[PDB]
Amino acid sequence: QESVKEFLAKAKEEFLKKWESPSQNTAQLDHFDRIKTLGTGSFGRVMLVKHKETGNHYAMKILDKQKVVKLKQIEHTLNEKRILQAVNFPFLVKLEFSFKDNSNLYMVMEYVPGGEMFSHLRRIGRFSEPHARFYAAQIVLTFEYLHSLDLIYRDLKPENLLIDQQGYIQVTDFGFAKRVKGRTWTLCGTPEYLAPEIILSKGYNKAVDWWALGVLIYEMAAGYPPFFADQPIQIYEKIVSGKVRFPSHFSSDLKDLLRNLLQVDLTKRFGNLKNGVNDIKNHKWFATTDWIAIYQRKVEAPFIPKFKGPGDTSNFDDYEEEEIRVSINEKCGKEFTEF
Ligand SMILES: Oc1ccc2[nH]ccc2c1
Repeated sequence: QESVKEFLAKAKEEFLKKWESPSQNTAQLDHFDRIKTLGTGSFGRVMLVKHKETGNHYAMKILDKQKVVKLKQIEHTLNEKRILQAVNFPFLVKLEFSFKDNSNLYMVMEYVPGGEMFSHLRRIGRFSEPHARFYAAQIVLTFEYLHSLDLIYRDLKPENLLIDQQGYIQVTDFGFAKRVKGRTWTLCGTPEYLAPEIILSKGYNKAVDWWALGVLIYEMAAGYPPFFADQPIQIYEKIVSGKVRFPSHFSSDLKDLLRNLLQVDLTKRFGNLKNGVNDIKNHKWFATTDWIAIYQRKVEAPFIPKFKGPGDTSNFDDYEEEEIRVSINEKCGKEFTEF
């Protein structure tokens, strides 16, 4: 489909130019006011900030260099920033600035006030198939884009999908994203979403993203993921088993697509066959999807999140507000030279 071919060729050209000459050091911390903590983790946080001169709001991801090193995430954090500064797609959150200081790494991203898909899904219970399909189509196109650039995303889950002011998806958190020719081996992701070949410590490829899409679509339409249990090891046993149970309310088309995405044999899994993404795009479950209209954001969304303005934090939850401390001495300078 020459139109798609030429689109992806241009996309790769533009990505490669930025990939080979990454931007660095494009703002500093005291250009911003701190507003609110939007999320936390073992080695970083995300803050709502306001730029003091323009008044624009942003989501600032702050990574503690010493904790990144301790938790063996050095290459991953370098991956995240190098990839984010080089990509450009309607459903990827934009990196606006990055910089580092003696203690931390900073990625300043567009602020998406609608919150995580996770919150909306848990609030409503489950999405109707048209609603799930609207979001799934955006992920399909996003993975078509990323995979053409030799990128694997490796962290698809509802918490990483923000809903924007038009009700479209913005993918965030490229902490496990990686440029991979051939195979890669790192154990990473979230247990419920891991493909069998990750669990079994194999060399794996982009097929793991298509498996995760199967998990996401199931969870969106059912309200719960297909492989669920108290301990990860019990989850992993279900994932590798080759068995999935579908709610009776699922359409036959949905069940058929999901059996082909949740295919334990990665050599038979949709997205990893000779026809690539088109086995998914042409599946009957997507028969009502106008792929170009989705890309162009011309489809009316299933819902618009409720929020009062670009500074509204109501769709995110409350965390202890901790200091952003910057040591008087540089930490881990060598490890993060390229950031
Ligand atoms: O706009 C954004 C971007 C990344 C994020 N991570 C957590 C909240 C959040 C908001």
